[PDB]
Amino acid sequence: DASTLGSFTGGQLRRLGSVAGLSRADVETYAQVLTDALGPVAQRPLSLAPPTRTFLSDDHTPVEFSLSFRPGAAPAMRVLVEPGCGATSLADNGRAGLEAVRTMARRWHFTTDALDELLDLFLPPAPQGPLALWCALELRPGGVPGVKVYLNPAVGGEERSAATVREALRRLGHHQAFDSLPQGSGYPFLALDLGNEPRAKVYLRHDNLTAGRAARLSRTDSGLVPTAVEGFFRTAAGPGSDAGGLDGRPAQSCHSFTDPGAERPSGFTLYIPVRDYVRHDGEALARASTVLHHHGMDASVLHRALAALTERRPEDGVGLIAYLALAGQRDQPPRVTAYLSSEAYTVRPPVVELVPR
Ligand SMILES: N[C@@H](Cc1c[nH]c2ccccc12)C(=O)O
Ligand SMILES: CC(C)=CCSP(=O)(O)OP(=O)(O)O
Repeated sequence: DASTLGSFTGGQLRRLGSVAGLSRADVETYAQVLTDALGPVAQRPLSLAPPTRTFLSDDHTPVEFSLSFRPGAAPAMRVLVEPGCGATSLADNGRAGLEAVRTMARRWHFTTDALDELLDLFLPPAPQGPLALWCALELRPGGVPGVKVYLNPAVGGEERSAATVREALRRLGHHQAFDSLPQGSGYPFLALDLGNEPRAKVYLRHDNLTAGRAARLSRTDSGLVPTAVEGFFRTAAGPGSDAGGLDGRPAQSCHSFTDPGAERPSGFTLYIPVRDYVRHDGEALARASTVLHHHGMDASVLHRALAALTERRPEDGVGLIAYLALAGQRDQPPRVTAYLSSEAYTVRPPVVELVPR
């Protein structure tokens, strides 16, 4: 009866899945997919120390959830997992991550050619942190997910990051796409969409980002306009804004290459780590709700999502809403995403009353 990482994150996937409008059938399928993806660490009691060598979340839970809101669309639920979590080495973590993805490929028969083209760059021997391989599953109605793989451009050291992204973009048929990207402080992730023509995603870190610099990271042909980017920045950041740049953990951007041979991105997303810029998740939830309303969408599902993940009041803690994102793509209205923490390792400490007190 003791909670495990599997039983705990499975329960969250089920409760958030129902909040998101998924059928009992699809919820069952996806809970089994998450248990399988976690591998042996699914059986780990939550009373044991976490895998402190997983970076995926602040409390080292190897699962994070997200709800993506598009105007007129059903909310889309995603889960991010590190399948190699609990491996004794980063090299073995990557090998277990790749084994998990190949098992998903055998199940749903999506193409892995694009991934195979990149493996020598991203899974070398003696890899460097902070990750080897993450997988995100879009929990699509019908039980066949969309699959995304996240890899580490800094695997050979930060100095080799730019060259690794440039070579990855070349091998995926986007030529010198690298030179299209704005200036960044680093290259935390390269991600591939895997399905039935790969969508390549380059992530940039932006230290001390300002509203003005944020507005200049994207172009017309990427789906967001400058005033929408600045408005999102100021709503999401609250205090950290208009003070010389965001002063907590950094903003990140994503640049999507979808057209074959295209050297320019079709998509742009800005991520703000709202957890570093609020008193508590009540404040994060109010700022998220403002952003959703501003882009013509209902917020009540996001309110229900927090109650599904945890018993605690939003106002009694921070970090449940980890990031907010504004996501652009050519010929689409903006998309708003809330990244939602599992907090499997963030518990109410035991009640032992001091008397006298
Ligand atoms: N927790 C890590 C990785 C991560 C998880 N979800 C994210 C969403 C956006 C950017 C990074 C992340 C970080 O803050 O860097
Ligand atoms: C950087 C990490 C780990 C997750 C954010 S990637 P994402 O959810 O924004 O990608 P999508 O464009 O929503 O498929």
